[PDB]
Amino acid sequence: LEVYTPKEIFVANGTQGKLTCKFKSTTGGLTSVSWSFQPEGADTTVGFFHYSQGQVYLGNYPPFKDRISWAGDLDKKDASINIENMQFIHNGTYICDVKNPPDIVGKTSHIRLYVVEKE
Repeated sequence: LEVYTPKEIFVANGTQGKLTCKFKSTTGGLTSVSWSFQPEGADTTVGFFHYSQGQVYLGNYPPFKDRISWAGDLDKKDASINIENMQFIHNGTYICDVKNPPDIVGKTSHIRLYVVEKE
């Protein structure tokens, strides 16, 4: 198992952010995806999205309410999510955690997401 995300993305504020994740494995069924957020300048992280067995599970982080959608396809080894109407409160590091049985405990990749003035 190997997990890729871009190192950085820049998103114009008010537009949709695409958090790309691609992985390699020998998929679907037991495989799961979690995404977490570390707000810039905090040392804590919020888990806010989880996907297994065709079902989306959403954490309660008010900045992400009504913004998070699954954009992946496990068969295509894509674990991406979209984030609507991105604003400066969404600046920080996004962390994708992919578990594929069998792997010992899974793998993670980080995106530093910079929201940028659309003006």
